[PDB]
Amino acid sequence: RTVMVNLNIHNPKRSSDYYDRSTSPWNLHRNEDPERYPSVIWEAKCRHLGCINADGNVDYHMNSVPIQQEILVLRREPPHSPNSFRLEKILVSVGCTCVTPIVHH
Amino acid sequence: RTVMVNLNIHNPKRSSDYYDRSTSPWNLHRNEDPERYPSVIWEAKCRHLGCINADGNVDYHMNSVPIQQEILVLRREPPHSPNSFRLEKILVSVGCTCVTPIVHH
Amino acid sequence: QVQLVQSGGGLVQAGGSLRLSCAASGGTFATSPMGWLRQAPGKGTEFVAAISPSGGDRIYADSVKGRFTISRDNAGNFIYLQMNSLKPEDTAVYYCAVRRRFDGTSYYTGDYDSWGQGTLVTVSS
Amino acid sequence: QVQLVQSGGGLVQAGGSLRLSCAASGGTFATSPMGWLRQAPGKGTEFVAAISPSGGDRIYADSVKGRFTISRDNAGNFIYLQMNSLKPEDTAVYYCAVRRRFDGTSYYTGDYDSWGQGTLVTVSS
Ligand SMILES: [Cl-]
Ligand SMILES: [Cl-]
Repeated sequence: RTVMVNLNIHNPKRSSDYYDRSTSPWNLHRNEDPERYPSVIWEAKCRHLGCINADGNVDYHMNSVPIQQEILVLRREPPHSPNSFRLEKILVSVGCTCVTPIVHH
Repeated sequence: RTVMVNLNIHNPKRSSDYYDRSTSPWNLHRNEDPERYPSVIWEAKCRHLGCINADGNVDYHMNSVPIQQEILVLRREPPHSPNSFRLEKILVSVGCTCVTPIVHH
Repeated sequence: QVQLVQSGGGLVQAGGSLRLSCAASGGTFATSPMGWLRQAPGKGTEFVAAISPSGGDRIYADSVKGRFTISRDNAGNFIYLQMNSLKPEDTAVYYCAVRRRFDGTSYYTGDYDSWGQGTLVTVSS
Repeated sequence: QVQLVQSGGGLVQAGGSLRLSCAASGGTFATSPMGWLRQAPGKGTEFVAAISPSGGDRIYADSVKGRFTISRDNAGNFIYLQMNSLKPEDTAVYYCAVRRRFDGTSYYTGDYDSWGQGTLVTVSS
């Protein structure tokens, strides 16, 4: 059953500095879709294929893995109607962690 | 201005295995609130204060940092009304990455 | 984001035990690294113990190692510090803190934010 | 999640260059590690190159190192492979693949999923 929602949505600068110092750091991707509220979502492109060991060099005996978690968003449906909507759940990389491979040939 | 939403929301087992092999792994916290759609959100408690170097031991010269990203959720408001709602944006740890400290006394 | 309430503590003769408790009022700190600091007047702020978000990993200062233990619930509503075999070295105002920053090792007090007034623990010669 | 369309390639005499292209139809792969594999018939599936989600980190097989380059857009809609100074060793069916798993190093073909039929690149003696 449909229902009402009031669209009135209800220090950041420091977390990027910690994430930039990660050993499996990432950049941002502008995942934008207009028939979608929120209009713009920023996701994580991992910056390396490996992780960054003590030298400051990439270590390909490890993996940067992007962390994917589903989140809630709205799609205008009928695909053109600015009124009617649906709650949708979509998958978005939210950052990267470093994982050890299992296989070593 | 308020609007309508149809609440019809629109391999997982393998990503946990990669995350369990992270060097800054995490557990799940049942962040539940009934006057909140979604009812239950699972967040990341980092499993260590350091990261897990080659031995399989914790390395306290590093930090497990939980990655925090805001997500969209609904709050029943008036706080009891099952009809009226608001779109809210809340902060939730979505996983952990390993970061190098800056200070070394 | 949350307010930090502390209970337990007082005056004790050496060799004894206190057990300090710290609670999350107005919010939880389930996913936050937690710790304990201590400060006696005039002196700087010492590290005491820090505890994993999951509660599974715990570190201790080299002065309390083997006497003190840190633990926590899973609700994100409590952390505890247990202080055994107390020495007058141990006399200080204790603070539970949240780890808000990550500019150092887990041991580095400057990464932790105390909220309130402390907890006085006096240990007698 | 997406379909992988490939263009470029054909028949070339040694020392020459092809430039293969691969596109995301029905979805993007912006945040996905990408790569290229190759297989000549009867033989197993070789690694060729892999490229960072951001496009900033690139690895190459020890057979193509210094001849081949991998690159990509930022839209998540294209990855490219440029093959210079071609040798008949290089004769194979080429596949752009997405890195779907993480069971090995970035170099380990078994972590990449090709979608379609390949791209034939024949290099003449
Ligand atoms: Cl101990
Ligand atoms: Cl090269």
